[PDB]
Amino acid sequence: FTGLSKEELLKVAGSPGWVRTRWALLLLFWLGWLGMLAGAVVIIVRAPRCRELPAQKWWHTGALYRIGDLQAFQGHGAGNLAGLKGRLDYLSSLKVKGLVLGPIHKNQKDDVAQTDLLQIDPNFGSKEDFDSLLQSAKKKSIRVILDLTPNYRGENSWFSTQVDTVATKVKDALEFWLQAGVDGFQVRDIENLKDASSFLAEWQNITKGFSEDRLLIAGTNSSDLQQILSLLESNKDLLLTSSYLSDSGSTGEHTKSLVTQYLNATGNRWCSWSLSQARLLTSFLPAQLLRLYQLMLFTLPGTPVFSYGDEIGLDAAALPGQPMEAPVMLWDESSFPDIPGAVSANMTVKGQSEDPGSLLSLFRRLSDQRSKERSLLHGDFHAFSAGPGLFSYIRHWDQNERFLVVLNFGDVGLSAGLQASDLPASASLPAKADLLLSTQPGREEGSPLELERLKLEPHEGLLLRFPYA
Amino acid sequence: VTLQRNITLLNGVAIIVGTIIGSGIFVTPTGVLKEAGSPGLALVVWAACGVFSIVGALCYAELGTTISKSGGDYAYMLEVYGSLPAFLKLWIELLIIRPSSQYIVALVFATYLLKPLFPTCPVPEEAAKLVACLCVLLLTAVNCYSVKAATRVQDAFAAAKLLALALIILLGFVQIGKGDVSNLDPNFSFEGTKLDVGNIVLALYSGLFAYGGWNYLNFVTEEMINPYRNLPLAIIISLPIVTLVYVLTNLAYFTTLSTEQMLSSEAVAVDFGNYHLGVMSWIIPVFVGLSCFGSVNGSLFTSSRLFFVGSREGHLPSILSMIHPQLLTPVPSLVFTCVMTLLYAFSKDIFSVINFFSFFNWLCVALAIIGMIWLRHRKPELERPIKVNLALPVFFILACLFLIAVSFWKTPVECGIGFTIILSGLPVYFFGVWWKNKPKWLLQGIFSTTVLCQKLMQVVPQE
Ligand SMILES: *[C@@H]1O[C@H](CO)[C@@H](O[C@@H]2O[C@H](CO)[C@@H](O)[C@H](O)[C@H]2NC(C)=O)[C@H](O)[C@H]1NC(C)=O
Ligand SMILES: *[C@@H]1O[C@H](CO)[C@@H](O[C@@H]2O[C@H](CO)[C@@H](O)[C@H](O)[C@H]2NC(C)=O)[C@H](O)[C@H]1NC(C)=O
Ligand SMILES: *[C@@H]1O[C@H](CO)[C@@H](O[C@@H]2O[C@H](CO)[C@@H](O)[C@H](O)[C@H]2NC(C)=O)[C@H](O)[C@H]1NC(C)=O
Ligand SMILES: *[C@@H]1O[C@H](CO)[C@@H](O[C@@H]2O[C@H](CO)[C@@H](O)[C@H](O)[C@H]2NC(C)=O)[C@H](O)[C@H]1NC(C)=O
Ligand SMILES: N[C@@H](Cc1ccc(O)c(O)c1)C(=O)O
Repeated sequence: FTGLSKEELLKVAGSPGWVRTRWALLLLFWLGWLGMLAGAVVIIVRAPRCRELPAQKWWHTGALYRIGDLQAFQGHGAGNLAGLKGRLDYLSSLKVKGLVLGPIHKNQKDDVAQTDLLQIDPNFGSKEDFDSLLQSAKKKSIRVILDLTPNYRGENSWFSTQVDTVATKVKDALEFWLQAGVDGFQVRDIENLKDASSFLAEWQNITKGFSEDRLLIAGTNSSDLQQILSLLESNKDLLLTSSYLSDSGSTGEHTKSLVTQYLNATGNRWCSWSLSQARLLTSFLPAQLLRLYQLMLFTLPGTPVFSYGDEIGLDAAALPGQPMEAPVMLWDESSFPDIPGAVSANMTVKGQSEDPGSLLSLFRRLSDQRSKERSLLHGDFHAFSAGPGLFSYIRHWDQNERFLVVLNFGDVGLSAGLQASDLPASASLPAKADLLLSTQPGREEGSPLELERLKLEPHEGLLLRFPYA
Repeated sequence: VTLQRNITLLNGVAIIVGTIIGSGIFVTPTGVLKEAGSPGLALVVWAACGVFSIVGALCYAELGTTISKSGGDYAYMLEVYGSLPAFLKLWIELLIIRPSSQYIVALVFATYLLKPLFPTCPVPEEAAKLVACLCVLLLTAVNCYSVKAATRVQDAFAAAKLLALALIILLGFVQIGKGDVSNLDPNFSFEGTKLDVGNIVLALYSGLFAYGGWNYLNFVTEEMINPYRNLPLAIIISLPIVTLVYVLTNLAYFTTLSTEQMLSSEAVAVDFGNYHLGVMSWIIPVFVGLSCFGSVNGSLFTSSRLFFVGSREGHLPSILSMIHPQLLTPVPSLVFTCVMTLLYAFSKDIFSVINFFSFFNWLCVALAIIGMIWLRHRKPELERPIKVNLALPVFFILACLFLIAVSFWKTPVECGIGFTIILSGLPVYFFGVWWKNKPKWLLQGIFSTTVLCQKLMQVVPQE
């Protein structure tokens, strides 16, 4: 129908000039196929292959969490080891990866003869309670780190006596506790320990000997860069928290200089960022700077360490009669029975779990962003110059979403004034970037904005995100 | 001068199993996990979805026998709804539904074949398109050569898909056999409830995606040797086994990977492969890619046949029914299909068309099932095989309607845009299907073009 019949077509399509045409077309198609294959293989070969992952351990993937006073964490009258197992959900809300419990051994005073690191103080709990806590944490994938300090209720933390016996007993305690299943250890105030470097090296060697998934934390109170670097002259896998970033912060350039000098001197290794070893953020900063530092500590190439109550801006001096070394957590308006009515609904965890304009919500968002992207996990860090009082830096791993942080430590507004031509072309910032979040309410999110006319409000931080260039 | 049966029941079972198993459970198990309830609840959802699909099968198992004509979902509604709706269906079908399907499957094949050369870094975009086009062209050439080879190719690739799924099941069971709690006891931890917008319901229109393709065998009917018993037997063999395979695969994934790990991943199959097998893990991705290969073949083996149906009625140009006299393969239809797929390759992103894919196919199925009972009422005396009652389909029909609801939830504007294509296709019908009155010049040109094409590629008409 509407075409040549079968017999006529088979009679007419046998002459030369039509079989040759079909053969030529077949040859052309089949050669074009091989040409496309060759093009595909050339495209595949001519491309950078990839960058291999650095095989991170468990403590590279998130922020730690310290607890200096177990009894005061959930209020008086309920301080016990088994009490913690009812709180991990809240901790699981913060998506932390560690839990640095306070010292729970038997130590009444500077007495040494009968101060043991192997017996749990009955005031806290029992060995079975500790085992249950560890099992529940393992089910929740929250690693537990146990503190060890011969004196935590006295004045001097090392008995002010010959350190051989305490070194031997803590060495025995390390191997005794590693059987139970602890995932690390922490020692504080090591600056008061004679011949610290040899002891730290031996302890690190012993701890790494049991497994490759164990951690050792060392804490000092000094802030001298040379002093900090001295303790690392024989150890490179130690995490040393110290008051290096404290006693300053008034000018943005000073903090930038401190961070850059520390990274240059340490040789770009894994370090831990914290404003102190056993104190909260409010003990060194005004109430208007917590958001700025909380944004700062989540985007540094390291493992942030926070003390308990630093996600709701707890203040020791805001409530009279509360010791500054152990503030009471504010779970509700009744969390402080003494002088009731002195706590508002804004300082309570339950009062901040639903308000996006609060520290806790920002804390949760930052923690979620830190433990998810590869650039914030093992990305490369590059800081470039900007205007005075500013701190701007970039994180970029290989080919993933690049992050750009801009911070205004100054008290007055100013322009951005960012400078290019000092980063590799693979890390050059684009003209327009998105805005993942801002610590100052009054701005929109998800809107790609230009970087040429960017202005910063006093004490404001920006977390722009842009894709591969 | 007409194509022969050259299909047995085993080939039909292989075709349906292969076309059901596409990317499916290999790429998107995370959805139901993070869209409704808890891990354990997800184990229920898939099963429920399977029952749904099974019910739908038991409709086409009878309707297909009712009107023994090729071109499923087109010739069946050709009778009830008249001429214009059938042509509209066929036109939008060929224009969007097929090329999207072939291109998506081919692109998935290319990506999961090229993955072992770019484990963490993303695969280059240029290479994937070229590999997909090469696969499509090679499969078109193979189908055009002889259907007999394509039958064994489809059989072998369906067997390979089943073997890969069985290996996945075996590894998932062995990683439990060593002794571990594997967090299976905690269930319904964050189940919540069905929200006002819909929480448990929200997972069904994503779970049903892997269960699609249960009517491709009805496209190439009347090419089967004694379809009367073979087609229902093929359906009954195919559906329960694939449903149980999917639910067991979901169990295997849940027993080896935590919720957080699954949420923080894109390709669950790659994680499962490199987790419990380590070196030489390339077996897991490559097989997946190989699977997609067979899938593409199946699509072609249906698509061209549908076109061969259309020109029989007159809705299509007379050339798109031509047959090579010595090789039965319908060459012009295959060339048309591959050309359409390659033209569809020129896009700007993925998933831009799949959004209304469910809307289109579900509305077509719903209209077909509605027409079934009206046809039965208007003609209650027929030689149908089971004389089954309309008890089962009616409920199914209502469920179909529910889908349109969700369809007009996410992108109603995209649906409105999609309607414009069929609205512009109405003039396509009016141009040549009905307005037979044409000037002599146009008829002469059409005849000259047709005879030129027949001279170029040796094809003789069908009788
Ligand atoms: C561990 O400390 C010692 C002190 O010299 C050194 O290695 C010791 O001796 C051999 C050689 O490595 C090891 O098999 C022992 O296990 C080490 N003794 C320990 C644990 O102190 C070296 O300084 C360090 N090397 C290791 C193994 O970490
Ligand atoms: C760290 O804390 C100690 C105690 O407050 C500071 O003072 C030292 O105290 C010990 C006694 O425990 C003395 O033996 C030292 O001589 C004191 N140090 C100095 C420099 O005199 C110590 O100064 C603190 N560290 C820093 C860097 O301030
Ligand atoms: C780390 O910074 C130091 C300190 O600037 C640099 O080492 C040399 O330091 C002296 C004194 O400042 C100067 O000669 C230069 O600043 C440095 N020498 C060079 C680089 O020519 C150095 O830039 C950085 N790298 C290290 C680890 O030395
Ligand atoms: C939570 O809300 C109460 C009620 O306003 C705050 O109490 C105010 O404290 C601010 C400084 O924080 C003072 O300027 C006001 O005089 C107080 N107003 C009243 C009516 O009490 C409470 O301080 C708020 N929380 C914080 C720390 O800002
Ligand atoms: N079911 C195919 C993909 C697919 C095939 C056919 C369909 O009709 C459909 O909607 C979707 C798969 O498992 O990957």
